[PDB]
Amino acid sequence: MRYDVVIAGAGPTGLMLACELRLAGARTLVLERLAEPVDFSKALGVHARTVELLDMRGLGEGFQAEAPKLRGGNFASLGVPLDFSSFDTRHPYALFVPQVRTEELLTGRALELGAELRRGHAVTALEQDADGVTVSVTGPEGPYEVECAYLVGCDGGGSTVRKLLGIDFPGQDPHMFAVIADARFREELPHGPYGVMRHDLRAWFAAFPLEPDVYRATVAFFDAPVTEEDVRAALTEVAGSDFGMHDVRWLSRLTDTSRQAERYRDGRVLLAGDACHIHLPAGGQGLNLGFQDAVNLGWKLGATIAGTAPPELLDTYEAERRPIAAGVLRNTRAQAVLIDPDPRYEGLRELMIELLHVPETNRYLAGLISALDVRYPMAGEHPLLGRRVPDLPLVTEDGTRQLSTYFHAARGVLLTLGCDQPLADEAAAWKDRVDLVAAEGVADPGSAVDGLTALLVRPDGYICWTAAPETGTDGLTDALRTWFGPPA
Amino acid sequence: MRYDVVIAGAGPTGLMLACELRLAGARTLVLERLAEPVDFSKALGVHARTVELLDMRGLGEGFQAEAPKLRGGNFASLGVPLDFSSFDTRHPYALFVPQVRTEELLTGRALELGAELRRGHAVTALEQDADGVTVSVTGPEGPYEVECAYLVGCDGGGSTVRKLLGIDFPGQDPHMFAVIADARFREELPHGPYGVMRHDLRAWFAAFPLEPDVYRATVAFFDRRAPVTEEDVRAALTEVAGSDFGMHDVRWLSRLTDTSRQAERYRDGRVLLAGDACHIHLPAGGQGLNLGFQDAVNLGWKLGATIAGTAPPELLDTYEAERRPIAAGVLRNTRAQAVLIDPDPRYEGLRELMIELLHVPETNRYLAGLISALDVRYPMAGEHPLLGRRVPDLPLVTEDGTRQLSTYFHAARGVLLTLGCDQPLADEAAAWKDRVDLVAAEGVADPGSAVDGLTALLVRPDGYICWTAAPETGTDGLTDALRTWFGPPA
Ligand SMILES: Cc1cc2nc3c(=O)[nH]c(=O)nc-3n(C[C@H](O)[C@H](O)[C@H](O)COP(=O)(O)OP(=O)(O)OC[C@H]3O[C@@H](n4cnc5c(N)ncnc54)[C@H](O)[C@@H]3O)c2cc1C
Ligand SMILES: Cc1cc2nc3c(=O)[nH]c(=O)nc-3n(C[C@H](O)[C@H](O)[C@H](O)COP(=O)(O)OP(=O)(O)OC[C@H]3O[C@@H](n4cnc5c(N)ncnc54)[C@H](O)[C@@H]3O)c2cc1C
Repeated sequence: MRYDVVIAGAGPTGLMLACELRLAGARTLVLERLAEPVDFSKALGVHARTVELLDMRGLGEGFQAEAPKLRGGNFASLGVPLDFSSFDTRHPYALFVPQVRTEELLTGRALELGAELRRGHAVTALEQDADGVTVSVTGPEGPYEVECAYLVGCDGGGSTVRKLLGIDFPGQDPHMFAVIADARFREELPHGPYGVMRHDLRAWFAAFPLEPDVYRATVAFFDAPVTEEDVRAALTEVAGSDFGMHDVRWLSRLTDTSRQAERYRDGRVLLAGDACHIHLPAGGQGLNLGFQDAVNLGWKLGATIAGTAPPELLDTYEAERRPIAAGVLRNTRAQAVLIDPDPRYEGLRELMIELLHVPETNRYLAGLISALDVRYPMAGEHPLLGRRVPDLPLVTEDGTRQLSTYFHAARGVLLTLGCDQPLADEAAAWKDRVDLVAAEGVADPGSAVDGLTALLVRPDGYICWTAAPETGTDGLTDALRTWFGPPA
Repeated sequence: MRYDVVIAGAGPTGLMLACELRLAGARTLVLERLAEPVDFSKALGVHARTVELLDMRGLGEGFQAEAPKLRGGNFASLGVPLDFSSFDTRHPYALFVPQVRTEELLTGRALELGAELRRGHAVTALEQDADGVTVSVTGPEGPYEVECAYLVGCDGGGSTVRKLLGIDFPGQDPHMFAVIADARFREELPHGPYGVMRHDLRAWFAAFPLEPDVYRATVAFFDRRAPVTEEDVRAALTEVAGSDFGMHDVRWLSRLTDTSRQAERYRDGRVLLAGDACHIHLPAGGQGLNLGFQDAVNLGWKLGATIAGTAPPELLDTYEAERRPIAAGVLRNTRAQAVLIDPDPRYEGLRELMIELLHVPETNRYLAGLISALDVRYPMAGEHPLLGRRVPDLPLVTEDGTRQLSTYFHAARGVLLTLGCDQPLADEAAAWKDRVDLVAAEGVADPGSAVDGLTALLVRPDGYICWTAAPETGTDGLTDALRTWFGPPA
């Protein structure tokens, strides 16, 4: 058995990667250790940038059905929300979607697209050479080996693949330990949403609702499986009461360990999601970071296997993604100190609350957390470069159409604004990789795109080239060659 | 011997207070423990707001002669300067002026103004009643007692007066212990500007040039009442860096901590506190001297008017109400810096996120306004946006050409600035002519001005605005503002 790509792990990163690779025509195999999907949710939502990418893929409507919209974001529980309304987006909020549902949506899509999913199959070894990768698998039908051009480790924080490769995972050892419980409580919870601060103990309890009458309770202590008795002991020792907790849906530990893989690639093997970055779950960023790693990698790897990509393209995945993960680790490492109730961090907490009240400071952190502000280094001076395209209302014949409906196939899009057509002929040699979207104009005059006549957008929604009337066609062919490969 | 005010301590807070009180006609006595002024400098400069206040008093030119202008400010040594150019000021910078020079300038002025300075005289006890204060003094000719209406403790962080009064000094215990030495080093200093990092030891050595070939050397240890000896600084240096680096020509030695405390109150009857006497914090961003100097400018005119018996009785109370939150803000930002300078790799994300935030213009401006004190806003029950803010040094167009607004504040009287041919304001303020000067201008020589939509402003002797009129508003509230800050009509 020979496949183009083998993916180890069917978490949200692996599943999105499988979808992206199928859009790019790669024969994909997804191997999942667990026999059945997990029954608890780690992540409780998706941020504004993930919603935009699901919209671009025509998956958005499926997630939004689970309606709850969080218009403000959390930054180290300081009481000053991260306002997402300040953004040029159709989704100025985070969506409350439990991971179990996110994974069910992505599984449906990956299967619909033709990705092969093998649940109960684990990767134990790997062998690499110039030609390909041979992966050692153990499944319910016994051990076997599968050949591929590329293997991707989407196997979580304890990633087997990362360790198999010998990739170092540098970072920081934890300074905090917490126990989590998704449970019901007979007694009434104290207000704090709920919780008890304990500066003396250097600990805190905090709870918030999941669904009516069910809470996620956390007990954090600063400087083996967790059992109900652990959570009850911890709850009693900090809040002073058991609270009559019953029917625990999930129990687990949590730490502020902060590590990133030294590299995201080692020959024909790549890492994505928790496999290349672990951090304190603060501000709800991991699933989104992993999902976005997949969207960046998927089209680049698919084009590499198709043999249409420039050889330096797959390398841009680590170059673009490492700083983004670095930024999540940086802000979470900052939050980890900020949540430590040690009175030593009071000036720091108070100065942060003040800075959070400064609009541009609030917007800078909101753009980080929501990922609406991700900027990749890109050739040129125009501000829009390396940035996402907004979901523009476009005017055409047969009415107005949203720019995101042109990205379902995960091809690049050359968006023209006006009667000028020497652009269509110059890009015709890339017609097989890029679609020309010829609009009369933008249905809204406000638009970040207004001074422009043309944009070249990558399959991930990131702009790589712009034309204004003065500029005219220059760098187009260069941008096409850089991101999509040689002409016809 | 009877004086209106007795000041304990001739540090920069005490000296500015003496100047201010003399402008307000108070017979002032300044008692200094040291026989001769100190030949070293703790502070190395003055921030933009202090320069504006020296300008208002006609002292500005004396400080600026010692030219070095620092257009950027430090924030926990993060490499991202606090840009002061973003401010509507004539001094968008900090001045490099060593404390010895600042004190020499203020002493010259206080003496010129007739304040009595007694060097080698220390306050040991105090007795207070409804009528006044009796202060116990020990000087070179022996002990004595002096009577006054008010005593002010400007006696530093270890303030004798604060302790005499029983005022609690709440705050936080140190987490950092460091030694400072202004010295010359025979050996070459390693790159840090200069210094050695020691994560294992959870300490660091740092140094920066004071003048060519002279450095301020700091050895900090994270997580010592006795005065530092030269050997102590050599030991600290040697523990961290392996060597003392040929240390000689020791100008100064000192201990330093991140102890962060503020006096529960700034007043206890007829006794007041100002400067280090009511607030200690980690010296980070160079804020203490400026905070103390600004406490003096706020207190001086209010106390002088109280002794003159022209002030409303609730005026002296506005000193603590206005100053406490300002000092609270310095302690807050310095408590934040104290963590940021701790070498534990645990604070890396925090340091890195702060550098990023410092690159956000409005975040940079918010901290720059804090540190420079250009953004100090006092609560005014009133609702116009300039209320409680400083007046910019406006170029004024008048008869006899253009004149700067700061040249009208030399006497430390209030100023009623009018911008227009409308004179129903001069008659309405005539009963306060003895406390407030009418500055009648044709307009502002600059279109930019924060004052552009206004026709009139009432400014306190400290340069803080307390009343405004726009063409629509007209005269409403002048008499109330005059009564609130200057007292009843004459
Ligand atoms: C308490 C908590 C709350 C969080 N809240 C949020 C939030 O609100 N928002 C957010 O964005 N993120 C949040 N996160 C982070 C988020 O849950 C993760 O970042 C996300 O699950 C990572 O997805 P993944 O696919 O990379 O890895 P995983 O989800 O860990 O899945 C990897 C998969 O690989 C499989 N596997 C492992 N070893 C092998 C092997 N040898 N062979 C084959 N398969 C293997 C595993 O069975 C697993 O299914 C939270 C995390 C925690 C702990
Ligand atoms: C290392 C270091 C660097 C600094 N850098 C800066 C900087 O660049 N910028 C800045 O703005 N600030 C800086 N500061 C802070 C600044 O030096 C102080 O805040 C400032 O000196 C306070 O002035 P003061 O008049 O309140 O108190 P002090 O300067 O301490 O003087 C109080 C005076 O009272 C006298 N006295 C004490 N007891 C008695 C008594 N019983 N009777 C009579 N007199 C008495 C003392 O002799 C002394 O002269 C720094 C401080 C340090 C330690």
